[PDB]
Parts: sequence; structure tokens; C-alpha cells
Amino acid sequence: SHRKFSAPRHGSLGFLPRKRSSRHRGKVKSFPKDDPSKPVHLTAFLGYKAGMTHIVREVDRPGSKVNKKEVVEAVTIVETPPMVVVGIVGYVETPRGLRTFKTVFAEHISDECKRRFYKNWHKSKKKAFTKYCKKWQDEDGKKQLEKDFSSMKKYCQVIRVIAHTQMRLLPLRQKKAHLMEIQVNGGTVAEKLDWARERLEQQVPVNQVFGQDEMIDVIGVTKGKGYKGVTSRWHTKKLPRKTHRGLRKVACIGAWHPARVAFSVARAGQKGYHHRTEINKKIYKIGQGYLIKDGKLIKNNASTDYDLSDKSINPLGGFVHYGEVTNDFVMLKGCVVGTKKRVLTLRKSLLVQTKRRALEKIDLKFIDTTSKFGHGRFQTMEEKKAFMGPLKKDRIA
Amino acid sequence: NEVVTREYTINIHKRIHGVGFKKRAPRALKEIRKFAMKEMGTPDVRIDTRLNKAVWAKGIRNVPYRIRVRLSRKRNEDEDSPNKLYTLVTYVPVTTFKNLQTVNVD
RNA sequence: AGGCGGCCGCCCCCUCGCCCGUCACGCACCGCACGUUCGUGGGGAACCUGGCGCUAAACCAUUCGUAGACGACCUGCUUCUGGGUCGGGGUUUCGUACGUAGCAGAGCAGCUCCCUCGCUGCGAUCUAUUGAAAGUCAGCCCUCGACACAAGGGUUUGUC
RNA sequence: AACGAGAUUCCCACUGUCCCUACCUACUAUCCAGCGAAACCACAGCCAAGGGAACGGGCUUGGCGGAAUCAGCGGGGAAAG
RNA sequence: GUGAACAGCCUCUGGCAUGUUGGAACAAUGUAGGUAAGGGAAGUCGGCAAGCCGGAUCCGUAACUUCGGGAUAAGGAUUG
RNA sequence: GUGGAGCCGCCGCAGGUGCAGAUCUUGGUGGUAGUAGCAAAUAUUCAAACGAGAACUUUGAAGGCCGAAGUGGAGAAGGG
Ligand SMILES: [Mg+2]
Ligand SMILES: [Mg+2]
Repeated sequence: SHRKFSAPRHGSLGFLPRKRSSRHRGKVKSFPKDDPSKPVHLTAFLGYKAGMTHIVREVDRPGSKVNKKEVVEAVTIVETPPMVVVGIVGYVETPRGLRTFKTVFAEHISDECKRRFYKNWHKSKKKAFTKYCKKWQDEDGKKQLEKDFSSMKKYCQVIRVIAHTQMRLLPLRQKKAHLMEIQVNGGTVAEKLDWARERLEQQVPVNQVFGQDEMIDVIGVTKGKGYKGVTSRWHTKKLPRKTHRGLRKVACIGAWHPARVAFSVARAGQKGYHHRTEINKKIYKIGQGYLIKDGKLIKNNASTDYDLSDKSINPLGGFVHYGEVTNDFVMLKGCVVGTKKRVLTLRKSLLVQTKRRALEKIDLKFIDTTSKFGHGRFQTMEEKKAFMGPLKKDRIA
Repeated sequence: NEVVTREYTINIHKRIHGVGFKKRAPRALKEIRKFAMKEMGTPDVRIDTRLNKAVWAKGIRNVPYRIRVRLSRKRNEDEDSPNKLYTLVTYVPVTTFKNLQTVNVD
């Protein structure tokens, strides 16, 4: 009775069903609530984390001791090829919640959407949306497909956009696109719907959605750690060495008279692979990746104004366990939920903030692309064989 | 139902890995079997005795990191199984594995 | 939670689709209950049945390792940007391989041109070849060089 | 004095005893082929309050209540011996 | 063989199939063995448990004493 | 319906006279349950042969252990 020594609860009860999430792709539980006074835009975007590096920047912050000095920061980078818009969804508001009014898919649909609509693309006859594409072309279906837009415009009040990723531009194995469903927050619902009729089956890049030194959310599924015990899932204290039948256990799990174990106690089970939202991640740089062949392959990523060197942000030796980033990227200050190669959904924040850490301008000075596959100490292959010199590598001429 | 014969490098260092010390060379002979019942295609994989000597030449726990084998697809006889082909995997010693790739001996 | 409703143009058709009066018949089943509707209700199963339409997808096995105690989960499997195995690069780890060469080497022994670097042998090490050798995805990166391989199975699933 | 697998207090040295835990290895546990018991058992098995042999699982009044199960777990069965 | 040694470790003569089962996997909790930055008993009824020290050679050794001891005191130096 | 050689009514007579309990006695069968388990002493592998049939038998080959205070070679008691 009355522990003699106060101590707080281990772990949070706000994440209490520590369960394997029912989704691999992170689900936006809440898009930013809009007013129609803003211009028309997207709110969320799919991306794949490649790995981390660090950075050097001249941080401007009056008052602090950090002021006008170089300060390193951990940065993750997220490989984001452009999405491609396929569908328009309409949601009508009810006294029971939102309800999908109807959907309209694009006139002709890609290979990697259609692969997401199967559990065995090999055994399939590859037959999805084959009868649906023939109502865009017949005279009778075409007048009642554009009637489903005019009924969408009349009744439903929030509309969303079904877009998928281009997995062909990615070093992964998967080749199934991830099919997201993202809310447009424009002006009126007629302009909000005409902005998506304009731009079905077309690409939407990542710089069109997000901006530099702007602060977003990251939604994804965490690193899965498996079935772990009390002291690792819940960070409970170990018992002393002298304890019979075990160290890594919680000793008492309840009193007598509530004759029943509580949900509030800690006990062993699945650790990791949980659906989480990190808030207030600042974007450091929007990347542009491996452009036109007039100059044969301008790598040119991670080449700041203070660097002025032909570098590319993929490190020396490649990203470990990921591949090699040939596409656009968004780099974020700090750690981000997920394993490498995991789909994570970037999203503009709901809340507005000033805080003087948001809205500050960041100007880079240096990105290292040194080898993460060991204790690497060089940053380009030009830089190494200048220092290393000739070897027994060529040794024929 | 061919009579083909190829030769191969098997790096065992990739193929047994994270295996404990006393199960390390015995798995290295059932991974040669799993290699050979994948490629020639038949479940009846025979290996000769001088390849058992080849893997086990350095104890259990230090298997040589790569060996050169050749796989001979041959057909069976004398009141046979519903498998009528067998593979004889025999051991060819070599001095270097560098730039040695899968050739087709005839 | 629209599954419901209003209007109009042509059409096989009625001219009794109501009230009052006339004329006279139909099972009048001989006192008797479960009568009279919704209604050609709902669900299931097959047959005779005209017309218009459709020609799939799950699960297992195999693969992967972003996942796992086991199930579950994420993926691949096109006859050629298909991915698998070898090979090659890149990366990186340790720290300079064996052999050969040396007028390098504390010295010691033998031989004789008795020889104030005479010659040879033994000898930890040292120097050169040698930022060498060895390993490196099995859960690293890029390959498309060389070999193959892929439709090959199994179990079921339909809305009067 | 010497000697104690005797009792105790301090100091140096040392260390995961602790801050505060982490990772690796073997043998299991786990899954499979085979083989396979025992303690225990009124009927059984979700709770809150009331009354009651004054601390119900069943009774009263409420809360509520879907098959079949797996790896764990030590609150309860005022658990077993 | 190593060594002070019928110690320990490794082999020959002679024995044996890993002790009443095999396979796959490498989660928790265990049992047994390690390792840990900075601090060094702050843990605990208690330095429990683990770790330090350890062989030999050369020095160098106090209080106390039943003059025998203590004493491998303690404290250093070295080792191919 | 099975069964295959005995049986009952009435009037009197006589009892080792009727079960749910005794942590009853003896016998049988469950649930737990295809569960706990088959984890002390480092280790097995390839081919072959005989066979209806081989992780375990034998034979060869490789890799290991015991390591002469033995998992080796003979005895005493005991067994038979
Ligand atoms: Mg919400
Ligand atoms: Mg914490």
C-alpha cells in the first residue's frame, strides 16, 4: 500500500494496442482542414526512405550560442519519383461521417496500378479495368461518365485524388505501385473537381506539392522488432541477479482484490512494426535527379553554393540495403519512422505554427556522401584516387 | 531427359552463413544437393566420395569458401523410381576461382 | 440510407371506370369454425422454357526478407528493363601474402687465391616486388558479360 | 603468537552488484515425423454493487454476452501438495 | 609432446558413435558461457556473484611473537 | 429385438434384506492431451551392399572424441 517512492508509468497508454499494424503503407488519419480561400493544391505524397547522412549549415538564430556557426544535423533522404493521378473520389458529409459518393478512374491505367489490384499477377489474365475503359469511348458511357462528374460537383463536398507511384524508376524489387488517395484543398468544389479532370493520367512532381524550409509530417510503419519481453517492449527495470526463475520480467502484475489483470500493466508481445506519425519534420532540400542527356548525366545533387563540386547525394558505395537514387528527393532533418526501402507518406501539417524554428531559412554549406558501408573517409571517386594514386588496379598500360 | 554436363563454382560462404559451428559442413553438402536439384532438375542428386573429402578437408567449421564442381545428368535403370534421371556431382580441383564461370563441357 | 416519384408524346383498348331508378338471373350447397387481404410474400432445389449478355479469381506449392515462435505479413515468377546463378566492377575490412632477388642481417662454420668487403653455407629479422594478399550480401551497390530457367503443378469458389 | 570453508567493521585493488542496460554463443522453449504420460477435477469458468456464514462464479439489480484456437503469462480460482 | 608433475592441453596402440530419437527455424523467458563506454559498492541484510592477483628468476620485506614463526607479508623489476 | 435353459404367481416360513456419498473397497473409463515430454558429458558426412522397406545394420572413405589415474587389457565379490 502506497509504494513509498513515487515513480511514473512505464510507456504510454495512448499507443496501447501494441499490435502489428493492418497496413504496410501509412494511412493518413486526418488531412489538413481547409477553407476555400486558398489556391488549389495537394496535401500528401508517397515516398521511400533510402538512408541517412549528415550536413553542415550556417545557422542564424539570434539569442542562442548557435548563432552564425556551423552545426551538423542528421538528415534522412526520401526518394520520391512523381505520382500519377488516376482517380477522383467524392465524399458526401452525413450525420454518420464521410461517405464515398462514387469514384471515376482514368481513361487508361498504367501497368503498376493494375498490379496492385491482384494477389498473383503471374497467374492473372491481367483483366482489371478492361471493361471500365470502354465506357470512356462509347457514346452512351461517355455522356454518363461526365454526368458522374456533374453529380459529383453538386452533392459531395470534399474530393480526393487516387494517385500511385512509378516503381519502374526505383531500385527496389517490388514493381507494385502504392495506391494512395489524397485530399485536394482548393477553393470551391467546382474548381476543386475541374483541377483534377484537367490532370488525370499525368505526373505530379514533389516540388509542386512541397516547398523548401517548410515543415511537414511523416506517417509510416516502424521497424519491426518481433516478439519481445517486458523489459524491452516496455523498458521495465530488470530484477536483481538473485531472482529465481528469471531476470527480465515484471514482478507483480496486480493486487488481490481487482481479481483480474489490468490493461495498464506491462507484459510481453509484439514490439515494433507499429503505425506512427512523427510531427514537425523540416524539409531541408528538394532534390532534382539525373536530368537530360545533353550534358550526359549531370549528377549535381548535394552540390551546395559553398561546395561547387560535381557530387551526387547517393553515398560512395551506394545506399546500404537500398540501391541508388536516380529520382527527385526530399531530405528531412532527423530520424524518420521505418526501415530502409519503406513507403512513408509525407504530409503537410494540420496545425499552424511560428515557433521561430519553423519559418526560418536554412542555407546548406556541406553534405557528405562518404561511405556508410564502413568507416568511409572519401566523398567522390575522383577524390580517392587523387589521394590514393596509382594502384595495382590498372596494371596493363 | 538430356545427358548434359556443366561445371560450376559454388561459393559456400554465401550459402552457409550464420550457421553454428557443428552444423556447418553437414549443411554444406545438403546445399550442394539443393543447388543440384534446382539446376539439373532432378531430386536424385548423387555426389561422389572425393567431394565429401573436398568439403570436409578443413574440419567442420572452416568450409572452403568456394568449390568447383561439375554436374552430370544421367539416366537410371533396373526397376527404377518414378524419378528416372539422376545427377552425379563430382569434384574438380582448381587453383584459382577468379574469372572462372559456368562453362559447358562436352 | 436518393431505390422512390412527377410530367409528356404516340398506342391494342373502354365508352357500363360514379349516384338514383327499372327488369331478372348466377351453388339457394338446406342454422354453424381456420372465411375475406398483403401476394404471381421470403428462402432453397431442379425441370420444359424465348431473348440479350459474360469467358475469372482466390488459396497452396515456389520465391523474397521491408516480416516472422507457428500461422500471418511484404514481394518476385512475360519466353526478354524477366529475375536466378557464376564472373566482373564499386564499396569496405585487416595491414604488406607465397615465391624470388639483395653489396640488408647479432654472428657462426667450412674451404683455400690463407686470403687487413677471399669465397661459400647456416641464420630471427629487414628491404624490394607489395596501399600487397585475403574476405565482402548470405538482409551491401552497379551490372544485363557467360550459363541456364520461365505455361509446370495442386485445391476450391456464382447473385430468385 | 600460529592456525580457522567460523562471526563482524573499515581500507586499497578490482570489477555490469548498481547508474542502465545492451549484444553475441551453446542447449532448449517454438514448428514438424515418430512415441507419449501425471498431479488435478461437485458443476463449472466475464464483471460492479447489494444482501448473505459479515471477501460470489452461480443468487438479486445493473453492465453486457459469438465459433474454433496458438505462443506467453503469473491477478484470480480464498489454485494443487 | 609441453611441463616441477600419474596436473591441464594435443596425439599413437586400443576403443567408441556423443550416451533411450531425427528435421527445420534462430521469437520471448530460461539454463551455461562471454563482453561492455564513463563512474566504481552509489546495489544489497551483507562486495552475495563475478572480476582482479596467480608460474618462475632477481631484489625487498613491518607490527607482533610461545623466537619456531608470520612470509608466496607487503611492494617492485623481468620473461619472446 | 437379442439370448439359448430354466422360471414365477398366491398362503405361510427364514434372512449375509434394497446405496450416492464413508480422503469407502475392488475393477474399468475419461477430461487434462496428441499435452508435458524424448536437451548432462563437442559430431557427424558420402557412397555402397543385403533387404518389401534404411538418419540408426554392415562395409569402405573422410571428419572427430576418449588420450595410458582411458570410453583400452584382465580379475575379485555379484550375476547365472
Ligand atoms: Mg480523422
Ligand atoms: Mg523510453
